[PDB]
This record gives sequence, C-alpha cells and structure tokens, in this order.
Amino acid sequence: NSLPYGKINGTYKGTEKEKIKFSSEGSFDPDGKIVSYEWDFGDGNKSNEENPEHSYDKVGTYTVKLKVTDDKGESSVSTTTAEIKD
Ligand SMILES: [Ca+2]
Repeated sequence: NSLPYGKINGTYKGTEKEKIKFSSEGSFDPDGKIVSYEWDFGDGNKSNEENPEHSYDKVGTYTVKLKVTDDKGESSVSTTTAEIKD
C-alpha cells in the first residue's frame, strides 16, 4: 500500500473570531482513495470535515495538523501554522 498524501494548504492567517476556511484540496491517494480527514487546530479543537471552517478565540500562532487515512486504513500527517493577530 502507498500511503496517502495530505495537502494542508498552509500557512493560514486571520484575526480573533475570524472563521478561517481550512482546505485539504490536493490531497490524494495514488492507489486508492482518502476516506477520512482529521484536523487538529492546535487550540485543543478537532474536526473530521474535509474542509472545516474554524475560528480562534485568542491571538496566537497555532500548530494545525491534518491526518488523512486511505481505504486500507493507513494514514499520513502534515502540519502548518495559523497566525491569529488582533
Ligand atoms: Ca493507499
């Protein structure tokens, strides 16, 4: 099995309470399909949406992780940052 490629499309920028549109566009699996997307927004929150919208209550730089899992149950993880300013 080839592991899937997740594409997390960072880096991200926004202000406090701004709904940041996260995108996994360009993720693929060479020899099957991606069946799940798991996001960790770095503030303790997660999502299983393919392209979640998420806002951050407070200024900061958050580590964002995207785990993609293919039809064989194997996964790969990629990371970026979201920089949230005043
Ligand atoms: Ca695969």
